[PDB]
Amino acid sequence: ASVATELRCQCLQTLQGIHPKNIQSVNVKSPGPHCAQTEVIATLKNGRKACLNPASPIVKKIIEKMLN
Amino acid sequence: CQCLQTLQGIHPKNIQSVNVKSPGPHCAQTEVIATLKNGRKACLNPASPIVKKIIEKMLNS
Amino acid sequence: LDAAPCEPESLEINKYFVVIIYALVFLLSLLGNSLVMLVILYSRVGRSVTDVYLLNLALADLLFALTLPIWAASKVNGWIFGTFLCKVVSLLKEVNFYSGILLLACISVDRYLAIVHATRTLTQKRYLVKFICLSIWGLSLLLALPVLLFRRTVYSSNVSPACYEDMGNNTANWRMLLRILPQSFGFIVPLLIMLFCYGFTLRTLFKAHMGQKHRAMRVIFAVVLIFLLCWLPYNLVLLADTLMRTQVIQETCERRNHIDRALDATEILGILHSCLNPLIYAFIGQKFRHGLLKILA
Repeated sequence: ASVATELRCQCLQTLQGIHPKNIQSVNVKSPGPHCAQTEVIATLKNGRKACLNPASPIVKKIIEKMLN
Repeated sequence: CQCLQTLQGIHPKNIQSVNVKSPGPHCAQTEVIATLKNGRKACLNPASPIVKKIIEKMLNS
Repeated sequence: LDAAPCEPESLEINKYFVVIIYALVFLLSLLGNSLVMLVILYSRVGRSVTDVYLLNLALADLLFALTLPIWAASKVNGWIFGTFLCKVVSLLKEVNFYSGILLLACISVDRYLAIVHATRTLTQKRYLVKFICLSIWGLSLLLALPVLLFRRTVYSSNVSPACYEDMGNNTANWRMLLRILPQSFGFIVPLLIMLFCYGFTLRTLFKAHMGQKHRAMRVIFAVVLIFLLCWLPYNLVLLADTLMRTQVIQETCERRNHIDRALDATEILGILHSCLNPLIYAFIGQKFRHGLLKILA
C-alpha cells in the first residue's frame, strides 16, 4: 500500500445526508492522531465513497437504521 | 462473513474506528468490525446495546 | 455527491529508487566520517580548537547515518519494526540532527572570533570548545524529548503503519506547535548565527592584504550555500504544510498530493549533509589532507 510521512484527514467537504437505500457500509473514525474531527465515510452500492457530517441529525439516525 | 464469533466486550478507549457493513451479496448478516489502536481487528455484536453506545459516543464528540 | 474522500496517490517508482539513494549515502558517510575520526585521533599533537569541533561533527554525522538503513527500509513497506524502535530510532536521529546543525553554528562563531577579533583578547574565549560542545550535546537531547514522549506506531487503513506522534485528540494542532522547535532552533537560529558570523568575517577578509584571502572566501561561500541548499527546501515545504493545515492557503486534494511528494524529495536532499560535511569542513584543509597521506604509509 501507500507510504505516507504525513497523516491527514480523509474528508474535506461534508454532506447533510444520503438516501439510506444506496448506502452499503459506513466507516466511523473517532478523533485521533491523524485527524482532529470525527469522520463518517459512506461506501455506496456503486463503489463510490461519500462523506457524511457527524453533527447532522440525519447521519446519526442512518447508522442506527443499519445496526437494526 | 468476516465476523463469525462476535466478541462480547471491547475496551471503549482502545477502539480507533468502527466499520459497519450492511447486508450484501458477500454476507447475509450485518457485520460490525472495530479496528483497535494496536492494529488488531475485532468483531462487535450488532445487537448489543453497549455497541450502539460506542458508535453513538464516537459521533457526538 | 460532490464531496468524496481525497484518496492518497502513491507510485511504486518513487519508493524503491529512494532505498538505493539512502543506501549510497549510508556508505559514503560511514567511510568519510571514519576517516575524519581516524585522522584526528591517530596523532594527539596539535589538536587545535577546530579539531574538537570536527571530531564532534564527525560523531554527530556518523550516528545520524547509522540509523539510515532502518529509516530507508521504513519507506519501503512502512514501519514494521514495532513501537520501541520508533522511539529509540527517532531519538537518535533527531538528537544528532539538532547537534549537527548547532555545531555548524558553533564552528562559525569560532571562525568569527578567530579572524575578526584576532587581535583582541575576546578571541581567548574560544578555548572553551570542550565545554561548549558538551552544552550543545546536552541542549540537543533536551530538544528531542517530545519525539521520545509522543511517538508510536499509528496503524491506519488507507496507509501502511507509520511512526507518527500521538498527543491526544487534538494531536493535529499540537504536532504543528512542536514543529516550531525544528524550525526555530534548527533553521532560523542557526542560519542567523551563521550569516552574521560569516557576514562580518567576509568584511575583514575583503579588506586584508593576504594571499590566501581568495581561497578562504570561496570556502566560506561554499559552506553557506551548501547549508541553505540542503535545508531551505525542506523548511519551505514544511512551512507550506503548516499553512495549508491552518486554512491560510486553500486546501485541495491536488495540493495535498503535491506536498506529500515534495516532503519525500526534500528529505532525501537534506540527508546529504552527513556526506558533504567531511568534504566541506575537514578535507578542504591542508592539515587534514597532509595528515591522511602520512597515516597511510
